[PDB]
Amino acid sequence: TSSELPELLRKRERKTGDLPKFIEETEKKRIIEALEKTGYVKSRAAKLLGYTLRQLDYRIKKYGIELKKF
Repeated sequence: TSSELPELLRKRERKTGDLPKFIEETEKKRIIEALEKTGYVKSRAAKLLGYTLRQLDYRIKKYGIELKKF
């Protein structure tokens, strides 16, 4: 390669493409967000997000999210 340019402009980003990390990140962030906004409440966080106690709970255990509630 005789040429030695950075090719910054020639470089084409690849926005298209779905990954699991994004899902687990957007999902966990949503659950934790709703909970914190609800005051660390699964019931509220669930009804707020749009999931049932079963779904929410499954996400909390899978994402190992924390919450202050007795």
